[PDB]
This record gives sequence, structure tokens and C-alpha cells, in this order.
Amino acid sequence: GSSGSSGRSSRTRFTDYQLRVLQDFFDANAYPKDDEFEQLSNLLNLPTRVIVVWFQNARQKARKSGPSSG
Repeated sequence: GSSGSSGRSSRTRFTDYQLRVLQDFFDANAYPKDDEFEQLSNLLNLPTRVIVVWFQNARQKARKSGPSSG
């Protein structure tokens, strides 16, 4: 099969302007539907596919366990 070349191989970098809306929309909602995703894609002018991958991960990083409190 494939030796490696694993990861994202997307080469997509967002700017504060975009990260602001993307991160802002996540802090409020991280489980939006296609209809919603479009709102961001139309504003940032980015493909939902790109916003999805970003939102998906953001969730994984958010999940944490341990002696953490707050």
C-alpha cells in the first residue's frame, strides 16, 4: 500500500481574519449543518470541505481529560 505521506497534505493556511470567524463560530457552535457551513464558506469564500476538516480537528484538540478543573 502507501509507504507514508500521511497527514493533511492540504497546504491550507488561514489568516487572523478567517481564523477569527472560524474559531468564533466554533466556540459557539462546533456541530453546524451543511446550511450553516455555507454561511462561513460564503463569508470567508472558502470551500466547506476546508472548514469541515478544520472544525473536525478543533474538536479533537478541545477534548481533554485528567486532573484538569474549571
